[PDB]
Amino acid sequence: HTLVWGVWVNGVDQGDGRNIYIRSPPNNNPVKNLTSPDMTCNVDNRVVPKSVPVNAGDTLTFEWYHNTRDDDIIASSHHGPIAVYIAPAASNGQGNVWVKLFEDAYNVTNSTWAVDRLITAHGQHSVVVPHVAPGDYLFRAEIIALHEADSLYSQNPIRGAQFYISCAQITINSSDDSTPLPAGVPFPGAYTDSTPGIQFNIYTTPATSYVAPPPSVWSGALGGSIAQVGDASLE
Ligand SMILES: *[C@@H]1O[C@H](CO)[C@@H](O)[C@H](O)[C@H]1NC(C)=O
Ligand SMILES: [Cu+2]
Repeated sequence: HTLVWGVWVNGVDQGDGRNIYIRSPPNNNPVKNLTSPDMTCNVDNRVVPKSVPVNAGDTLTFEWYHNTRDDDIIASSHHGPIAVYIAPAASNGQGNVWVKLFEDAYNVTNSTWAVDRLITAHGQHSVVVPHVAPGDYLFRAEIIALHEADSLYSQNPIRGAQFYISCAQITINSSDDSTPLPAGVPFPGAYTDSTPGIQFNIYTTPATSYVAPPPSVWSGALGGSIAQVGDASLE
């Protein structure tokens, strides 16, 4: 159970984004049905009034929370990976449009899942904005919680992988378009019952065997991190 509060651009808080530049759902419940249109941008996908301006090369930070800003972020049990995708905003998320910018599943050194590190980061994880064409984009941040993923939702709807999905409206102003955006994958559609990483037993299988769901990260992606960039208690 987790939601996005807002974003930071180069370490500067853009302010409460809920239903303003985040297409916020009503609550922090997971999406579980892989074929549902809710997989795109969660249960209340509509255009909201603002878009955050950024330039290529900026650091765009998502900030998640559980019930209130800068709380426990998400239950420790919800181990799983984090990914960020981008699509042109005009698609409204439909079609083969989502390109993956970031993936973090299990870091073998630190012996932590992406979610565990997100808690330590006070809910913050970032991507560097890529050199795509100026215009309006959706950034889709996705957490997969695996603690009931030994079952498939389609077989047993009280269990299954849990998807926490948030779409932010981002306007890219200045970019040299050195890496124009390719075609991507559809949501719903990219993940099926047989996709690696959707069904997994975290209690018996060692995390070093986990493979996160495709697609792989685009070669035009400029990186990112799970790491606190600003202190919500101050700004
Ligand atoms: C999943 O969503 C699809 C598409 O809306 C729907 O047809 C199907 O009934 C849902 N599955 C379950 C198990 O509720
Ligand atoms: Cu939860």
